[PDB]
Amino acid sequence: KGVLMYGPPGTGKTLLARACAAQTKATFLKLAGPQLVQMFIGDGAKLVRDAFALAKEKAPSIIFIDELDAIGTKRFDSEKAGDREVQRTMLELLNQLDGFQPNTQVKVIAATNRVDILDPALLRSGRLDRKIEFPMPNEEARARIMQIHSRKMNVSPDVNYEELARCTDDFNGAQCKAVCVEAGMIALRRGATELTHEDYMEGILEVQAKKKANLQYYA
Amino acid sequence: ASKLPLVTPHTQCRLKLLKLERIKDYLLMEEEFIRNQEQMKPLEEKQEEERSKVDDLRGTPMSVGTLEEIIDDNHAIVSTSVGSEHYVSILSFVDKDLLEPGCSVLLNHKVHAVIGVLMDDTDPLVTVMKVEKAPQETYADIGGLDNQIQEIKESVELPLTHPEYYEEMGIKPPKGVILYGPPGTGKTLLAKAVANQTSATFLRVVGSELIQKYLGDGPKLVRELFRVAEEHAPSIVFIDEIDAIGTKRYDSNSGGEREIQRTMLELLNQLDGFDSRGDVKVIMATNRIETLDPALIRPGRIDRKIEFPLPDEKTKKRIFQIHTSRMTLADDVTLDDLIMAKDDLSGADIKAICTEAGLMALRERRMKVTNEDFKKSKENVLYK
Amino acid sequence: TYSRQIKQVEDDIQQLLKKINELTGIKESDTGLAPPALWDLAADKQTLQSEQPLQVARCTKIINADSEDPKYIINVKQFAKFVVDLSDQVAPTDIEEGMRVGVDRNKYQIHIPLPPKIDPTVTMMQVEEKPDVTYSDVGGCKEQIEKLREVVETPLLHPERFVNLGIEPPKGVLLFGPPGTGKTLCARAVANRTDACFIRVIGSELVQKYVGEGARMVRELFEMARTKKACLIFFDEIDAIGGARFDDGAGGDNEVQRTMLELINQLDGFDPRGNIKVLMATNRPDTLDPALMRPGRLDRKIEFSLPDLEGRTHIFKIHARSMSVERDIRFELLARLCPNSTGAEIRSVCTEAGMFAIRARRKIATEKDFLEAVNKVIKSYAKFSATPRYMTYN
Ligand SMILES: Nc1ncnc2c1ncn2[C@@H]1O[C@H](COP(=O)(O)OP(=O)(O)OP(=O)(O)O)[C@@H](O)[C@H]1O
Ligand SMILES: Nc1ncnc2c1ncn2[C@@H]1O[C@H](COP(=O)(O)OP(=O)(O)OP(=O)(O)O)[C@@H](O)[C@H]1O
Ligand SMILES: Nc1ncnc2c1ncn2[C@@H]1O[C@H](COP(=O)(O)OP(=O)(O)O)[C@@H](O)[C@H]1O
Ligand SMILES: [Mg+2]
Ligand SMILES: [Mg+2]
Ligand SMILES: [Mg+2]
Repeated sequence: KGVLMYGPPGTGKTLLARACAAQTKATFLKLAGPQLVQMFIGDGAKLVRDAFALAKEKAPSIIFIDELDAIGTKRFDSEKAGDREVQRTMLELLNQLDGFQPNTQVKVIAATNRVDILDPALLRSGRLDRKIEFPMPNEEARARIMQIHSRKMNVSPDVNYEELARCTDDFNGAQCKAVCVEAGMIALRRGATELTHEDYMEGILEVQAKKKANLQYYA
Repeated sequence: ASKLPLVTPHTQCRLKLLKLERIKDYLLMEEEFIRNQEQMKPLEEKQEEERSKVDDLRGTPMSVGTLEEIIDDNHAIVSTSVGSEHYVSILSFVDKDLLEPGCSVLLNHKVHAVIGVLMDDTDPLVTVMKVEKAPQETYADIGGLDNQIQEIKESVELPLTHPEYYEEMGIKPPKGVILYGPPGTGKTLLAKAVANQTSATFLRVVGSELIQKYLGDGPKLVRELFRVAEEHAPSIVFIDEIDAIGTKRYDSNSGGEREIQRTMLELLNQLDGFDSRGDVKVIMATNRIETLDPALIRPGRIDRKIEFPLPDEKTKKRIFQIHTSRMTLADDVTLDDLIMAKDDLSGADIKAICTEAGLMALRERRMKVTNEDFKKSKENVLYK
Repeated sequence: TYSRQIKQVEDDIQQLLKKINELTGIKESDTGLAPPALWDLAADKQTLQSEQPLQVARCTKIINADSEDPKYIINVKQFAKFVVDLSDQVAPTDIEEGMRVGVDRNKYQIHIPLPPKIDPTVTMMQVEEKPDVTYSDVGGCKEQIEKLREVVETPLLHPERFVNLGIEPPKGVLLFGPPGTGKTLCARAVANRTDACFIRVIGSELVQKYVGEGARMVRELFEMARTKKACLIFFDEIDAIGGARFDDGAGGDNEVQRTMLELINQLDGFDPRGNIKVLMATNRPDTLDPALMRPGRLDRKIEFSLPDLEGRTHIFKIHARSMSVERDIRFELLARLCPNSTGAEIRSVCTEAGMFAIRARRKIATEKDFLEAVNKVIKSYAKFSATPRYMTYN
């Protein structure tokens, strides 16, 4: 009961949620991070118990949370100042999630990128069970992502995805997605229809976004 | 009422004769097209009858409502004073225009239909931040500087009074004016003579009173401030002591320096926004010119940078002559001994010594001020 | 000869203007009335026709319907909640749930649906109006104009070159450099050229007093943005709306970060903005959060540096074309004297250099007047200069 995904924010975290949302034929229910943040008091908390009442009603149903750190900030003892109202809704998220009167009808899918902000009370063992990270692609998945996003484009067979994924290190699925669209734009700049190797190679330099400053005086 | 803007001529010209006799054509011909109305169909008076027909449409319980939207086919959603809004219709004596979202209107008592609009009693803040009258004397009160007076007249007064010199040049005036130096050097005192000189609407704000206690009320006060500055006409906005937003921290502000920062972002917008700015000149003054953000001091946001040095001794004697003009000066005194008393005395020091010396004369009920009044006056003012 | 005779024939007919315009009726300076000739539509017919048959039809908000029956659940501003019904004039199709409807005061039944709330502070930041800045006025950064303009308007003005090739164009771009470099002025050419909704946003306008108040303004922003076909959303000074998350010990600067995360969620994931293009412009990019800096939100990454020599000379030709000059001056000598200078500084050199001609008694400035501008603007204001801790963006 309760899975958590965390890692760099470009490794693909919304993508699995929209994947399984297409897979299972259940009552999919999504949430925004600061959606449980209200001006008046108690409204976000009632918004928690109403949503989990509805997911209680739909017995096949799973709940998603995107960007939990908007509400899941670790508490702090402070006089003279300090918010409390977010920690109200966070505490009913704790108790209403797990504790008094539990159930096994819903499954929780939580998505964040940063962990150290989080209150460990939701990080206990049973509120959020399976904490998985999404690392950066090694080389082969970098070839695979651009192979996926290179589908609907006119690709001449001058490509070498193993060469491309090796000359492109330190990228994610978003940047490897961006190489495909910028390489797809350079060919329209030169009026070409198919895609060649140098369109990708020039797309690399735009995705990397280097500062141009007059350097040919090496070597 | 805006009948004919041709008021050029300025002598005994026949054009003036024939044009005023052709206004006599539109008025004699058509005063004979004013006679016939109540002669043919009286049927009412139309001066009050149709007017009291409107006034018998609209009831005496005129509820005051508030606009929030407009649908063009004379019905809209208007706000009640309670908060429970309606979907009433709009009349034909409502002159469909002075209607903006947020405007105070006049509704029916029965069906709450949009009867009339209401003139707005504005807000007191405009009268608070708006200088009404001329403060004091002219630039001849200042004395000794004589260089940057041409600079402030250059950037402010001359664009206003002579809109020919920039057009024969094909050029626009510089935008921002900043004033900096030691304290008490007459930085505000120059703006006094500017507020004497100009005919434009003048606003003045201290840089200390920008800061607030609530969140965003600072930048909101900036936005409505430049709103008030633009919504008049040619205007001059003066900012005094803008280092104080960055120097002193107060515990009334809930946000820390990263709320002051965001206020500086909003003001940094309001100097050089992409919007059409208008005829709003900006004059600023401080003494800690080195502390604040150089992003606000760049050309484009502030164009003219004006330093005020300390007064040299030959200008000092002029300032003594200024502040000792209308007083009964006994011949006991020598002002040259009073010049080198402090090596870096400000212009405020001179006036303080003069006024306190007059206080020493009024302790002894005399009419003239003697030398020992100055001798113990510099001890009282300077040395403590 | 007819000295008084032209004056009194002037004044009696200018007065007789008033002596009959008071007999017309424009007078009785009101408290919010129409001119008395303007209103005569509602004179006899609509006085008893737009008032006496006409209702009030107080508007409400629908909670939900139910199956098999109309049996609607209504909601109002403060009062209670009713089970209500349609009229015969409308179908039950567009009486969908969560919708404002006009409702009579006695039977309490639905007449006509209403458009939703826009929260008119979000309405005011639609530009409604265009500036006059031409791309010719942004000379010196032509390749940045091209690399921006290929993203901003080319799918909007031509949605066939990208679709028929089979690519989806990027939607996001940030513009960044030193101040005074032509970023805001560069966006003014975009608001000049384009045609769709240009909704401007300055990052210091979303700082609110309550908790989570600004994040709902992001929501209403993108809700009215998704109603339109295509839209361009402008972002200015986004360091105010977020640098990063750094919270340690006591919670400081939390409130802005929730609005920033809301802006992230409204940008990517879960059936995205579709045809909504965004355009940021900041001063220092190093403060910015990497999840905001992820492509798919901020694809194009345009730097605005200083011109090398020739862009500067072109800027001299921009700001110096419309001023009375000596003919045989050269601008390249002036550009050799400004190694590191922005276009606003060049404009200040020009606008001061004309003031030198206004100093004594000259209608057209000279080359030595320009030299009097260079040492004052460049080398005498050189204490401030505003640039060097912004070249490193710190
Ligand atoms: N050059 C001067 N000649 C005559 N009087 C002066 C001069 N400079 C200052 N004074 C007098 O001293 C007083 C204070 O001057 P002013 O308010 O301009 O100082 P300031 O530099 O503006 O201080 P701050 O800007 O820190 O408030 C004025 O009332 C003015 O009469
Ligand atoms: N390349 C250029 N050519 C001509 N004028 C320029 C150029 N770059 C900047 N300017 C001048 O700079 C002024 C302001 O530019 P802008 O407001 O875009 O600065 P910015 O780069 O947005 O920095 P900031 O965000 O601090 O304003 C304009 O009035 C314009 O005349
Ligand atoms: N197999 C993949 N690996 C990595 N990235 C991918 C993959 N497939 C698609 N992507 C891209 O990465 C993004 C995944 O979103 P995600 O990283 O969850 O956003 P964030 O975590 O910043 O909210 C998508 O926008 C998509 O374009
Ligand atoms: Mg996500
Ligand atoms: Mg002063
Ligand atoms: Mg700018």
